[PDB]
Amino acid sequence: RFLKVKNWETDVVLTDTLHLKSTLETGCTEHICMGSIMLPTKDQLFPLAKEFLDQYYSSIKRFGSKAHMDRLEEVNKEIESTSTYQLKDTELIYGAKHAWRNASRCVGRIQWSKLQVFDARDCTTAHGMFNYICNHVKYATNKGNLRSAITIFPQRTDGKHDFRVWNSQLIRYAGYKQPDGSTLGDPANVQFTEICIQQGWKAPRGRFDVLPLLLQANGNDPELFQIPPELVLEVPIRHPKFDWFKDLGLKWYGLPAVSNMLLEIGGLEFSACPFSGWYMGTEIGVRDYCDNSRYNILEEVAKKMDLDMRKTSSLWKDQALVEINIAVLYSFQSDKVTIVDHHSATESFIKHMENEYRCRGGCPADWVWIVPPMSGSITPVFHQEMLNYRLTPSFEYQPDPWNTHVW
Amino acid sequence: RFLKVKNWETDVVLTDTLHLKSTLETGCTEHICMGSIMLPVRTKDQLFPLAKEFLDQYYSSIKRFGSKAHMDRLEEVNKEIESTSTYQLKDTELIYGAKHAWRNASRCVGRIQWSKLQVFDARDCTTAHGMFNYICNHVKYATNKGNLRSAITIFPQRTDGKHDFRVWNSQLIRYAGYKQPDGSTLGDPANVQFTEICIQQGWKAPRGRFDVLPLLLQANGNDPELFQIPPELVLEVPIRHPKFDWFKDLGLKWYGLPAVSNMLLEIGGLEFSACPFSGWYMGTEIGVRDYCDNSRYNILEEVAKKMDLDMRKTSSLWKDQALVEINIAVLYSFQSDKVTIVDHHSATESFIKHMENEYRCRGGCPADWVWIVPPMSGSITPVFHQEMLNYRLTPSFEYQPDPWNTHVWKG
Ligand code: HEM
Ligand code: HEM
Ligand SMILES: N#Cc1cccc(CNCCc2ccnc(-n3ccnc3)n2)c1
Ligand SMILES: N#Cc1cccc(CNCCc2ccnc(-n3ccnc3)n2)c1
Ligand SMILES: C[C@H](O)[C@H](O)[C@H]1CNc2nc(N)[nH]c(=O)c2N1
Ligand SMILES: C[C@H](O)[C@H](O)[C@H]1CNc2nc(N)[nH]c(=O)c2N1
Ligand SMILES: [Zn+2]
Repeated sequence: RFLKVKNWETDVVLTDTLHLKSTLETGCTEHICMGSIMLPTKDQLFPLAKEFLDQYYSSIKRFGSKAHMDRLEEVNKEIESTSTYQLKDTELIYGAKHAWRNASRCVGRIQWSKLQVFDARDCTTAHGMFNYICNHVKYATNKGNLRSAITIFPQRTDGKHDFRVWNSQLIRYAGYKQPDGSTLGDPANVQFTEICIQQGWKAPRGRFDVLPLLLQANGNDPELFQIPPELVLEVPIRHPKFDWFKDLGLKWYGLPAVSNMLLEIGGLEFSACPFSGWYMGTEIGVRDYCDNSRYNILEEVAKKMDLDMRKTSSLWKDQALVEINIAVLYSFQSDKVTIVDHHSATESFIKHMENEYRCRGGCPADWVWIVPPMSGSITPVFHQEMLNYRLTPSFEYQPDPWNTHVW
Repeated sequence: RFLKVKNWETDVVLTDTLHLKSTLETGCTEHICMGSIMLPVRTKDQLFPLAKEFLDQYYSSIKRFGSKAHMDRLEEVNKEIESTSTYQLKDTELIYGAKHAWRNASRCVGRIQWSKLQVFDARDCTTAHGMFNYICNHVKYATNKGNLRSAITIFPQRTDGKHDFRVWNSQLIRYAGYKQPDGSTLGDPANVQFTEICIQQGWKAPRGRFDVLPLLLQANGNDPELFQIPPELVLEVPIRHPKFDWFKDLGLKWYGLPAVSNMLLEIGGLEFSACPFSGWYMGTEIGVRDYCDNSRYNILEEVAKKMDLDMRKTSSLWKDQALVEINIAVLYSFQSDKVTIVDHHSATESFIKHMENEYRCRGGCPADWVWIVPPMSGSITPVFHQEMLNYRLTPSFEYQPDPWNTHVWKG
């Protein structure tokens, strides 16, 4: 039960002890591996709080202290009285940093302890939510010198007064269904772009329209707000070699900000906790641009490159894929917006694994998600065995609000 | 139980009932997934139910379940087991077994071809010389002057684990690797240890960059013997690029026949420790892994230089750019010489169809996403977007230890 992980390129072996702490289930069994599957009371609450405070207090070298036992009693009483409890600012920050640290699908976790935590638990309205988000966006963007941040809205109570950001990311481009069956803009957001328009939103109906924010506070109906454009940093995409690339008329946004996840800390649930870091190049160039159910531009680019598209054997797609990804990197770098290529990021994740195994006894990791969607085996993470397991505090998926909301 | 898998690019949802027939363990638990872990003398006590399970399958496949022929066969096997401690498969059962082991091989993307497998029965073999002969015939038949045919040669099964037949080579055809005293490496670094063994065993090495290794062959538990495959039986392809003329001057070539020879084949509880099989290459096996892995020939540098790429920063994606051209050259060279090969787009696409068909006809298709997804351009192949369930069915191909670590030397 003391598992080893091997890097097959370096023969480096690491021993994993951290997994023994894990409590939540993987979805796997002894008979079947589900590693490639995308989606996996008062009496419940106190042991959860206890486990968290124990590790919090251990992390600061006061395990078993008076202050430890005291915080424990104090929280125990508040749960017994209120049926919930409130985190101290220090515990909140710790919890958030550790949810990131525990995110087995995030390749950028080497940065985990440098997170800026915005406490938004005093928020009561969607306008208030918008204000906190504009502040997050402006701060995180930092004129292109990106800084990791999370903003944390009030925790769930009854489940009918949830704070929710309806957007999947704070900044995304619209998707419109044409009359000729086609799709203009981002196909992933066709449904959300629909709801925004359903709720008002004058759609410019372009290829790249910044979606409006759709914010839900205390379980009320959601409200539309438009992010000040001067806060949405965007990058025109050109190639350092192909002058015609400019004329594809592509661009992307600089701030990658996940807004639809649920943050769990010491048994408490934060249903609205948008966070942001900075892009790995492939997220945009490989997935956003070249995924078939997304912008799917491969053909158009290969046309422009005059490649033999008559046989898959020519690897025309691969050739275009590389150039596109070159362009993305080049463009962000030229405009001074933070970005990391898949080589640097995976190399840094390897060193991070080394660090975590050394100081924590392990690092949960999802190989299926960690390995970049291009050039897999020429990145070191490919040759790195990884153990996947769920530690708390965590970021979890949660249902889309429009399927759930008592509208 | 019933399990659903979803393709996130097509929304196609498939239902798996087949995983219920799985008996062997995966390595995972409710609390840990070991899906990325590379690697995660039998008594009459356990053997008959293993026999029966296999015989029940086989007779179901031929639509004779519960027949007198089925029942008599069970009876015959049971009697032979308790009298002799083991049993022999009929030719029909062996062929079925070998094909289904391939069919059940969750790490093989080439399984659309599973039913077209040429089975050579080498169970009458007694000596290494005999093994060489069988293996030569296999290579000649499988190669077929470039028009490759999938085949497997099956040597006698294990008895007491002291008389194992083994092919010591990891593949029937592979290049030698030589560690130089300066730390550098000549040839294929993956083969340094094995190359050293052959040399110790008496192989006179030419010490080049592409020396075809000798066969090191073990029959009946005896010490292994060296043989040289007749060079005219080894089809090789010089690698060139369709636009880049300096590419041929890299001096690269590869062999045409990919043949795994170190695995163990299990059928009805019987263990076949020598069972070399061969298909044909997916281009990335060579162009990406063989040529570009840092721990292999590792040509990215030399290629990128000759391409005059900006090699100063990784952000230029010079490595990615070179990798593509190399894989273009490998596919080009094989097609030009009419030697069977398949690109990663074509092969993954066929696998999806195979998979869909297996779910409908068989109730599932065990697959290892980690291995099925090609080592370049992953998400522009449809397998990246396919949820897959991994589980173990028998008959099966299993890993076994390297014979030099276990062999008892007669002297
Ligand atoms: C700062 C640099 C960062 C980099 C380079 C980075 C990189 C990535 C990448 C490439 C993915 C895969 C996303 C996908 O394929 O959909 C990912 C996922 C994820 N990241 Fe990060 N990230 C960063 C910051 C953060 C921060 C600040 C947090 C939280 C505080 C975070 C938490 C997560 C989580 C929970 C996932 C899984 C998302 C999902 O399952 O959909 N990351 N990250
Ligand atoms: C006909 C063309 C075939 C193609 C294109 C193909 C493709 C592949 C590829 C790309 C791999 C991954 C190898 C690696 O990355 O190390 C693989 C693995 C495997 N294949 Fe095939 N294959 C073919 C035929 C066969 C045949 C004839 C058999 C057996 C009768 C077979 C059984 C297996 C097994 C057992 C593995 C796992 C190997 C391991 O774990 O080391 N395949 N296949
Ligand atoms: N549910 C769901 C679900 C399934 C597959 C992918 C998805 C998107 N995952 C996040 C993608 C994304 C976008 C922008 N930014 C970031 N990001 C930023 C820092 N770390 C990740 N991540 C969600
Ligand atoms: N143990 C082990 C282990 C770890 C990584 C790669 C490995 C080789 N896997 C097979 C490679 C290979 C070579 C030639 N041919 C084929 N081949 C033929 C048909 N299907 C695959 N496969 C073994
Ligand atoms: C089916 C498969 O699990 C799915 O396509 C996964 C594969 N790996 C991934 N990896 C990352 N980083 N992001 C993803 O969306 C996915 N999708
Ligand atoms: C650690 C990791 O599982 C290992 O590098 C695997 C990844 N996927 C693979 N996939 C294939 N086809 N072949 C391999 O050798 C590997 N190696
Ligand atoms: Zn698993």
